[PDB]
Amino acid sequence: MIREERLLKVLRAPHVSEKASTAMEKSNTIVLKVAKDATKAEIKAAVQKLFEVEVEVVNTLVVKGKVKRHGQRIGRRSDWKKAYVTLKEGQNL
Amino acid sequence: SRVCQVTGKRPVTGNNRSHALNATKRRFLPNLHSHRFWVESEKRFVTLRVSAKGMRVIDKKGIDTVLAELRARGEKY
Amino acid sequence: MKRTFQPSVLKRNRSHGFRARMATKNGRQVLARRRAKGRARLTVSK
Amino acid sequence: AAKIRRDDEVIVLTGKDKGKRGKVKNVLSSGKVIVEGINLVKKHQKPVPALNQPGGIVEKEAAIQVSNVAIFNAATGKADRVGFRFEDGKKVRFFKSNSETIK
Amino acid sequence: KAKELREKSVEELNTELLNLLREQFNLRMQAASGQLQQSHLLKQVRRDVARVKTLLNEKAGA
RNA sequence: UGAAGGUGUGCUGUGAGGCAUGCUGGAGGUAUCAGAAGUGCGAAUGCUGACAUAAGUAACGAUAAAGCGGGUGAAAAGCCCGCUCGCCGGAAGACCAAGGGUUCCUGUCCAACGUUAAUCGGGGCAGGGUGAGUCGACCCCUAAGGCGAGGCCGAAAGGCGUAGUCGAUGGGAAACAGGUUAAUAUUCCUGUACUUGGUGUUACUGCGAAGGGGGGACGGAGAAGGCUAUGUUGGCCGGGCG
RNA sequence: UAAGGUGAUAUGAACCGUUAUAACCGGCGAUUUCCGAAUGGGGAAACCCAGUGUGUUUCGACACACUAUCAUUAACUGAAUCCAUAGGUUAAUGAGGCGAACCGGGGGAACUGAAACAUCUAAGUACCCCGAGGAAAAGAAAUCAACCGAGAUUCCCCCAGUAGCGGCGAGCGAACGGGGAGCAGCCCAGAGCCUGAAUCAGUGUGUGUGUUAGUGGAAGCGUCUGGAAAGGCGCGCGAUACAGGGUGACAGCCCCGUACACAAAAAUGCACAUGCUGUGAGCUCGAUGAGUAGGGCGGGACACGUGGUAUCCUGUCUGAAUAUGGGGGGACCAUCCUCCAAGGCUAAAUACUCCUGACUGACCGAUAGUGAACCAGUACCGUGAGGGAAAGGCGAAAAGAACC
Ligand SMILES: [Cu+]
Ligand SMILES: [Cu+]
Ligand SMILES: [K+]
Ligand SMILES: [K+]
Ligand SMILES: [K+]
Ligand SMILES: [K+]
Ligand SMILES: [K+]
Ligand SMILES: [K+]
Ligand SMILES: [K+]
Ligand SMILES: [K+]
Ligand SMILES: [K+]
Ligand SMILES: [K+]
Ligand SMILES: [K+]
Ligand SMILES: [K+]
Ligand SMILES: [K+]
Ligand SMILES: [K+]
Ligand SMILES: [K+]
Ligand SMILES: [K+]
Ligand SMILES: [K+]
Ligand SMILES: [K+]
Ligand SMILES: [K+]
Ligand SMILES: [K+]
Ligand SMILES: [K+]
Ligand SMILES: [K+]
Ligand SMILES: [K+]
Ligand SMILES: [K+]
Ligand SMILES: [K+]
Ligand SMILES: [K+]
Ligand SMILES: [K+]
Ligand SMILES: [K+]
Ligand SMILES: [K+]
Ligand SMILES: [K+]
Ligand SMILES: [K+]
Ligand SMILES: [Mg+2]
Ligand SMILES: [Mg+2]
Ligand SMILES: [Mg+2]
Ligand SMILES: [Mg+2]
Ligand SMILES: [Mg+2]
Ligand SMILES: [Mg+2]
Ligand SMILES: [Mg+2]
Ligand SMILES: [Mg+2]
Ligand SMILES: [Mg+2]
Ligand SMILES: [Mg+2]
Ligand SMILES: [Mg+2]
Ligand SMILES: [Mg+2]
Ligand SMILES: [Mg+2]
Ligand SMILES: [Mg+2]
Ligand SMILES: [Mg+2]
Ligand SMILES: [Mg+2]
Ligand SMILES: [Mg+2]
Ligand SMILES: [Mg+2]
Ligand SMILES: [Mg+2]
Ligand SMILES: [Mg+2]
Ligand SMILES: [Mg+2]
Ligand SMILES: [Mg+2]
Ligand SMILES: [Mg+2]
Ligand SMILES: [Mg+2]
Ligand SMILES: [Mg+2]
Ligand SMILES: [Mg+2]
Ligand SMILES: [Mg+2]
Ligand SMILES: [Mg+2]
Ligand SMILES: [Mg+2]
Ligand SMILES: [Mg+2]
Ligand SMILES: [Mg+2]
Ligand SMILES: [Mg+2]
Ligand SMILES: [Mg+2]
Ligand SMILES: [Mg+2]
Ligand SMILES: [Mg+2]
Ligand SMILES: [Mg+2]
Ligand SMILES: [Mg+2]
Ligand SMILES: [Mg+2]
Ligand SMILES: [Mg+2]
Ligand SMILES: [Mg+2]
Ligand SMILES: [Mg+2]
Ligand SMILES: [Mg+2]
Ligand SMILES: [Mg+2]
Ligand SMILES: [Mg+2]
Ligand SMILES: [Mg+2]
Ligand SMILES: [Mg+2]
Ligand SMILES: [Mg+2]
Ligand SMILES: [Mg+2]
Ligand SMILES: [Mg+2]
Ligand SMILES: [Mg+2]
Ligand SMILES: [Mg+2]
Ligand SMILES: [Mg+2]
Ligand SMILES: [Mg+2]
Ligand SMILES: [Mg+2]
Ligand SMILES: [Mg+2]
Ligand SMILES: [Mg+2]
Ligand SMILES: [Mg+2]
Ligand SMILES: [Mg+2]
Ligand SMILES: [Mg+2]
Ligand SMILES: [Mg+2]
Ligand SMILES: [Mg+2]
Ligand SMILES: [Mg+2]
Ligand SMILES: [Mg+2]
Ligand SMILES: [Mg+2]
Ligand SMILES: [Mg+2]
Ligand SMILES: [Mg+2]
Ligand SMILES: [Mg+2]
Ligand SMILES: [Mg+2]
Ligand SMILES: [Mg+2]
Repeated sequence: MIREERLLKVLRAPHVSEKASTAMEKSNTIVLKVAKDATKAEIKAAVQKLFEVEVEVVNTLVVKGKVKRHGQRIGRRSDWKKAYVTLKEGQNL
Repeated sequence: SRVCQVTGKRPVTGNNRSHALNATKRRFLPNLHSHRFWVESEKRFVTLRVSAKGMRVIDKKGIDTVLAELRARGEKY
Repeated sequence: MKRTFQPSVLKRNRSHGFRARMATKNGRQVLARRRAKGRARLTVSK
Repeated sequence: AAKIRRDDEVIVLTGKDKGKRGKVKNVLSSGKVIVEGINLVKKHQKPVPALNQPGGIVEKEAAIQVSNVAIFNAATGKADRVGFRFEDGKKVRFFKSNSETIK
Repeated sequence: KAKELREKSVEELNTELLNLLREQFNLRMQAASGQLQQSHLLKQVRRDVARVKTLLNEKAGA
């Protein structure tokens, strides 16, 4: 049992993009920004508990942050974790 | 290390001098020997690495006194 | 023509990395020196 | 504590607006005050298409050094100086000239 | 709010902490989707969570 | 009611110099008599910065090569589309490891970068993009070698090394074809598979290792045979009649 | 403590607060990821992989806590080997790593000078290593002196570039004695009496006195020039405050301060006082540091280079007397004088400054002063150790140039 307090911290935001929208309307898969240290099992439990939908499978990847310039200053955005969450057929989010 | 367990004698440095008095660094080493000492009060032999001077010290003072000194100093044997 | 720098990350880390520096007293004195100088990058360790 | 506070009526001691009176609208941590209608400047405001675009020459108050204004003593009709004292266990300001408690 | 929280028991504090965490998650979702106009609520709930955890630590004798 | 500094002019002393003043400047300067020195520059193939000269000279980086029509645009030899021409093709094609690290795709911009122009770019800016039980790493296992509890040795620092523990470039389970994105795919989708382990039933039953044995497990060269990848031709199917 | 606030670039957005849970300042607390001595094992730092025990579970799993090494002590256990010992397990306590200098110790150059160079010098310097403390070391005469006396150690000024040492070259260079700073003496090598008596160390408790936020803090107007007055001119006022900084040009009286006078819920330094714990105080009788002193051989240290060379240390070989005795007084002997080694503790006067506060300068003022006034040990260079820049100024105020 993953504690609800942990489940409430692992989902960070929906991910909005053309690929995400196509995933939702073609494969019943929603795309999320998730905490960097979240596992697939944690993501699955959090989606099921908080969004109240049944999940088929979770795929994950780590996005490396870009180096950016700002007023001659060089910086680097943080890496983050993206989750493609496939829902069971018939579920709607 | 080349150190006497009884006296603490150890290598010291100094010079070799030639007839023209050229000095070249050298060491003086202790005359160390590993020796099995019969401890009557414990019915056994204890091996110590000791200088010949230390062997004379044991002759004079008795192996029991010397071993008590070693235990007091923390030197294991 | 083949030049002198032929990079390998494994060799870089084994030769000059943080744990190699920590393995000897002379390497910990490199680190002490670079800290006293205030280097932003103490070692090659990436 | 500050001798000049927001809502105070002050008179300008120095500058192009010497002798003018107004009400303190803003006290800035840099030691400056915005005083109603006093230190006016003409800003050439560019139009901003994001919100509405009233791009034009706008008259607006600019901050003035707080040591360049004085509290105005309405009883005497003159600039005054502020002192502090404790009455009923609370710190209050008073006019130096007539020793009367402010507000 | 520390005074009013200090009157509650440990179980009430745990319930309040869980409620604050759910509120923080909902606020996070709204802010991410752009449906949140009162951004100050995020800091408010974060500091409330800190208050509750501090009081739980105080009551645990830590 | 205009300091220092800058730039001119006049006067002045034997000189280093001094005085006055117009303009510029816009806040400092300092007599006298004493006091102290980072107190005076043309040279040191002196040091730093700035700027000349040669000179609008040499060169623009493989002699594989271009021509034209249309588009866009302020502008087109160089970008986009088309037709033609030429060049590589055991590569100048395709795909990895290593190394690099966003260079990838889309929109937008042309200051600087690009040895020319640039509407173009590996350039600027913004957004997007990397989906795995089976691929790889991690992991089990060791080689050379490293470290190394005790230990042995050494003025100190340290050196060597036992039990061990690390260390791949080597040994160790399992996924294929088709489809799909602007950009990922043996990872997503469709279809069809496979491997290892934990639990729980059923049936039968001697299980048990840090120990024993087997196996893993191994060279160079050479010679054939049997094959497949693959190609060629026929047949077949569709199209053609120049 | 407060009428304002949510650090900077840096506007904006959404907000908080105005009489006291806004913000801000100080004391005490809470939280405090990962790497790093790094300590559960490993490792290419910031990662990979566990074991054990408590719980929890929706049977998928989850949370927490322990688990390094060495040293010492204790318990249990336990070989060859009968007693034992070695060995093994567990527990408690401690240690390790970092830091600019100063300090003690273990090792220890060369360039150079000698107008070459080897003795000698540079120099017990540089550097490497070990260890400590707020200081360290040293320290209560087996010391000097000179027949008179002094009286532990340390530091300063003389003595004196003297006496000496020295290929008597280059160079090296005291002491005695004198003036100062500071001053302090004790314990074991042992029993009896008398007893718990000084003295320190630790822990509470109070009183002062600081430190860590803070509070009050005097007195100026008119007029001229000017973009602006604090400047000119005129007339006033404060001063235990005319230190300093700011404000549109130069301000005792505009602002912040300054002299002066006050302030602490909480923590903490110091000095006293007073409790509790350990320690023993005084008298008598004793005892008085042996492989040591001394010697032979080889070195080293002493200003002193073996010299006629005392004295100190000891690698090697030896070896007393022990108070009726022994050490020293610069070869050595006699005499006399003086001290009592071979056990130990000890404040102050002394050394230094990574760091904190205040104040100061005939110190610098952007090629200067730190390498660095500025996002600098950065950019950049190098496999790496390491090397290492350039770059400050609109205005009083952004009023930073609407519109054509
Ligand atoms: Cu040794
Ligand atoms: Cu340790
Ligand atoms: K190497
Ligand atoms: K002249
Ligand atoms: K002139
Ligand atoms: K001038
Ligand atoms: K002068
Ligand atoms: K020159
Ligand atoms: K030219
Ligand atoms: K030309
Ligand atoms: K080029
Ligand atoms: K061109
Ligand atoms: K582009
Ligand atoms: K090996
Ligand atoms: K090995
Ligand atoms: K199974
Ligand atoms: K063979
Ligand atoms: K055919
Ligand atoms: K034809
Ligand atoms: K660790
Ligand atoms: K020499
Ligand atoms: K010479
Ligand atoms: K020579
Ligand atoms: K000479
Ligand atoms: K001298
Ligand atoms: K005036
Ligand atoms: K003012
Ligand atoms: K002033
Ligand atoms: K001598
Ligand atoms: K001797
Ligand atoms: K005598
Ligand atoms: K430098
Ligand atoms: K510099
Ligand atoms: Mg993956
Ligand atoms: Mg970051
Ligand atoms: Mg020498
Ligand atoms: Mg290679
Ligand atoms: Mg000047
Ligand atoms: Mg000047
Ligand atoms: Mg002069
Ligand atoms: Mg000069
Ligand atoms: Mg010049
Ligand atoms: Mg000259
Ligand atoms: Mg030249
Ligand atoms: Mg040139
Ligand atoms: Mg020519
Ligand atoms: Mg020509
Ligand atoms: Mg040409
Ligand atoms: Mg060429
Ligand atoms: Mg070309
Ligand atoms: Mg064309
Ligand atoms: Mg071309
Ligand atoms: Mg073309
Ligand atoms: Mg880029
Ligand atoms: Mg591209
Ligand atoms: Mg160009
Ligand atoms: Mg152009
Ligand atoms: Mg680009
Ligand atoms: Mg899948
Ligand atoms: Mg595989
Ligand atoms: Mg080893
Ligand atoms: Mg060891
Ligand atoms: Mg292994
Ligand atoms: Mg391999
Ligand atoms: Mg591709
Ligand atoms: Mg086997
Ligand atoms: Mg093999
Ligand atoms: Mg073969
Ligand atoms: Mg075939
Ligand atoms: Mg086939
Ligand atoms: Mg470790
Ligand atoms: Mg631990
Ligand atoms: Mg660990
Ligand atoms: Mg392991
Ligand atoms: Mg037995
Ligand atoms: Mg230490
Ligand atoms: Mg010479
Ligand atoms: Mg000397
Ligand atoms: Mg200390
Ligand atoms: Mg001491
Ligand atoms: Mg001592
Ligand atoms: Mg006498
Ligand atoms: Mg004499
Ligand atoms: Mg005050
Ligand atoms: Mg005042
Ligand atoms: Mg005027
Ligand atoms: Mg005035
Ligand atoms: Mg001015
Ligand atoms: Mg001024
Ligand atoms: Mg004695
Ligand atoms: Mg002797
Ligand atoms: Mg002798
Ligand atoms: Mg001798
Ligand atoms: Mg000698
Ligand atoms: Mg003697
Ligand atoms: Mg004598
Ligand atoms: Mg003498
Ligand atoms: Mg002695
Ligand atoms: Mg001091
Ligand atoms: Mg200081
Ligand atoms: Mg400089
Ligand atoms: Mg300048």
